[PDB]
Amino acid sequence: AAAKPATTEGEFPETREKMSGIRRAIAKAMVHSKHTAPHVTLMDEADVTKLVAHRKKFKAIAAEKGIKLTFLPYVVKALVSALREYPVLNTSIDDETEEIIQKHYYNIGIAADTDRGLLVPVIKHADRKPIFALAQEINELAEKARDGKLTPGEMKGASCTITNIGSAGGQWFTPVINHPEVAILGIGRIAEKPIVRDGEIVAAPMLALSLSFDHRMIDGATAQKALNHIKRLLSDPELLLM
Amino acid sequence: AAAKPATTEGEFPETREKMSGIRRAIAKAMVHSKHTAPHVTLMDEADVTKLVAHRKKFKAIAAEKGIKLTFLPYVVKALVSALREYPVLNTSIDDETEEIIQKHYYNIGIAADTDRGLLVPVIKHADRKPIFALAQEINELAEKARDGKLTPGEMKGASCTITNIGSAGGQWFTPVINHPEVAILGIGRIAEKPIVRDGEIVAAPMLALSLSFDHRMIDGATAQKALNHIKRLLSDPELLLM
Amino acid sequence: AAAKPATTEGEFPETREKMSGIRRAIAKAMVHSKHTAPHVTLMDEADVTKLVAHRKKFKAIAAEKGIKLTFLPYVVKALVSALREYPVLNTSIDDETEEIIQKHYYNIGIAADTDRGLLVPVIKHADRKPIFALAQEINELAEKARDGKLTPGEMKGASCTITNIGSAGGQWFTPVINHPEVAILGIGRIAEKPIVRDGEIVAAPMLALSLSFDHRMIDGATAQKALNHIKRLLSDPELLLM
Amino acid sequence: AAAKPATTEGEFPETREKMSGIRRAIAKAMVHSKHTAPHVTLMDEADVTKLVAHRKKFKAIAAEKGIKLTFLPYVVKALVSALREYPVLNTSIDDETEEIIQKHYYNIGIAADTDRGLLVPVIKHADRKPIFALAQEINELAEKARDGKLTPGEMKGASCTITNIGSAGGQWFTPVINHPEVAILGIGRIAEKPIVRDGEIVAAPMLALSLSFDHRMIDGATAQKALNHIKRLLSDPELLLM
Repeated sequence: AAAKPATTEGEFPETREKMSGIRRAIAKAMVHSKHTAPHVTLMDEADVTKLVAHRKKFKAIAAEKGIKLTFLPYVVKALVSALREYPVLNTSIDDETEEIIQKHYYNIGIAADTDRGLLVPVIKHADRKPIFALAQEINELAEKARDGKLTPGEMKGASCTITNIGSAGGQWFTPVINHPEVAILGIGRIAEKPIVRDGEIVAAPMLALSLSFDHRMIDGATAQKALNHIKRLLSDPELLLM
Repeated sequence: AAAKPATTEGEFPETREKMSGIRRAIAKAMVHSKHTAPHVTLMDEADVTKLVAHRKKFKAIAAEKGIKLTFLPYVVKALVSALREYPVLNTSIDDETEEIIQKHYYNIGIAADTDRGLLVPVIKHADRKPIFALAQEINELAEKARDGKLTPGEMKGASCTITNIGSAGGQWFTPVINHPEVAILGIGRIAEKPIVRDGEIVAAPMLALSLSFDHRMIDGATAQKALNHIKRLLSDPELLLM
Repeated sequence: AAAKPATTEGEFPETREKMSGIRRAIAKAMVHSKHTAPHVTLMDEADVTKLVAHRKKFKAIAAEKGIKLTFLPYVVKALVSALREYPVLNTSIDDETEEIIQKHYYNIGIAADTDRGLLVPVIKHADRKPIFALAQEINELAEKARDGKLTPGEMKGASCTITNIGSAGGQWFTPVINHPEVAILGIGRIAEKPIVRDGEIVAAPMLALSLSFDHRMIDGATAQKALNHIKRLLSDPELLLM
Repeated sequence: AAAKPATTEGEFPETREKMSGIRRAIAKAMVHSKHTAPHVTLMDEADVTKLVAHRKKFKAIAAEKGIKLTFLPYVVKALVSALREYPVLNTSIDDETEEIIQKHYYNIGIAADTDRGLLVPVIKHADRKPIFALAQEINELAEKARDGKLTPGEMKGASCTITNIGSAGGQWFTPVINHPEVAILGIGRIAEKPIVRDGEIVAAPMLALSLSFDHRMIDGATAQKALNHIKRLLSDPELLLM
């Protein structure tokens, strides 16, 4: 394929230059990922009226354990159980392009935007860990990321990832899969949105969930069901206990 | 990479053919652009209840200067100042793929769909021009585009672009960056949408803003912040004066 | 011409003496300026009921950027755009006294009364700068002035000047042009003044604006229009966006 | 005396040049006038509540004679009779600087801002002419001025002048005397201003009247009385009949 023709940018305005090492590694990674994978994003909104209420009530138990209860640890779980139900989400394309490596363990990573670039620390076996233990690790791996203390070993073997950026802003996005993975879970800003109760309209905060999928593996229907079930697992987190 | 296998379309129905010169140049350009750049679009809605009110009040001063106050000149500005604040949006990848050429001048272009194809006339130094002067130029470059009187010099050196198509229709889109640029600003139809005022729901026209970004440069967080700030600059255009 | 006859001031009372270096430079400058230029001042009051309301609302965004939103940065702009509209204000008399040098860039300076004298720091390209950036520079150049850290390079190439002294007092004044410039913008105290709304009288704060002009260039009508338009640009700062 | 030091204006911005013939003649005239005459302006406001009412009622008789009744012809008269009363206003300094040439005829001129410059057409014997005849001549000499059809003979022998610019704007100004004359009558915008009727405040349109005077002839008291009497002649134009 052909690229962008060189343009003498000094002809119109003034210029300056330079990048960094990590940004170049991310650049190349995102080049290979979008050149080797069929992309399409699914947009689904989950009713998070009860979850936000839960997160605010458990604020006392959080501080007692020295943790900050965010929306992140709850999401890591809602996916953790949904992944067990749909193994086609925790797989990868074999190099022979004719098979599917079904991972039995689920190590979910989360994007952490630092000064040097993007760092996705992986949480090993998030299925065997409660919100407090998960949040503790999310906060630890996030602080080590900003300080550049993250060992390369904590950046490997991730089944799926989550690009939580609800703290920043936006409504919908189209995240790109960090291969050899097959799916990424994007999440935007929360907003009290009007929802019909079969009779009248009622305000209810909704979470934006944009997930990308590799269609060489995950089709259209199977990818949507996953998100629809994530909606149900979020509205009633008690369905995770079940 | 492999392409589309030739299909004998004359076997099922009847057929006809032919294209034009400009459409072929646009085709090839959009081929290189999507083959050399990591794409993901960000969807953000800005409260434009006060802006629409402003645009309608200044209709008298517009006609006196022989100009039509559209939503275009206001957007060119809201981005113009937002670009100054976030220089990573007005840059480009060096051919050495290891640096960033930071443009100090901001020449924004806008897509103009003609009969022969797509033409993106560039407005030089839109940062040093008021709405009337900008609109005057937007209308001039647009009329010259439809008449094919646009010199090739006015189609060069653009920092960013805007694919305004709110006059046509739609809600959300996923525009593609006209490289070597790093970002494009898409805008859809306006619609009185329900927005909660912390107590009750209220009608308020919102502008659809879909922006594509090159992730080799612009990450997820930095791209969203840009759009969130564009939201704030649109809701209160007085923040541009500031 | 003849001067003041020497008077033995020691005959009536007691006396003391001495001046400073900067005051002598200002003295001589104001001697040449009033000996080579036709002077007449124009008094115009602008409705600043909405601007004062704006300046007070943006106090939160000001402190976040570490700036003090004064009436100065708003004035620098209202003139900045008015200057673009009327180029005869940003000119100067050629040494051949038969031409007019039309400056295309507008570098406005402001009088800063220090202990050693009068210092007029120039803000380069105030047309390409927002209120926050302008105020930041106004505060910086003002502090450097009082500390005597102002380099002589920042005291050159000014198109027009502003002698803001509203913080002190007074109603009207007759400032003198700092040549080779052609105009100076004086501003006095604000005061809630009675203004008829076609039916009844209503209180509304007004800004005193006294501008001097060189009549070898600027006539009576052209000078007034400038001030009348400055009135309109101040009452509705949204006309600057336009 | 010393002048303005040459400044290389090309060092900071870009430049352009050139003037015209008439503007140079006005420039030189205003140089000599302010270098040979002691200047001080007197600001006086006249109650024009009844005059404006008169001018609006006689609109029918005006159109019948093909004339536009402005505030100009009424002012030419109010001064015309006031000049007869105070001959020190219609004089001039003899070249011997020891006498006063008392003109017995009063030929008042009015400033007319054209494209080429300032033109002051003189109305001969305005004391022997009614408002209709005066207005007819004011309109005729004004149209000939804009068309450059004014013979140099109509620009000579003026006792006093009037720089009416109320149509443009402003509040107060400091006009400069067109020597060998001794006084000029400036007039600004009209505005319904609050005036106490010994009990309560009442709205009443006032005319701004700024007159410059040569103090080698006209002192402070004699100059003010003239303006105070002009106030009285304007409030009640029937005092001109008397």
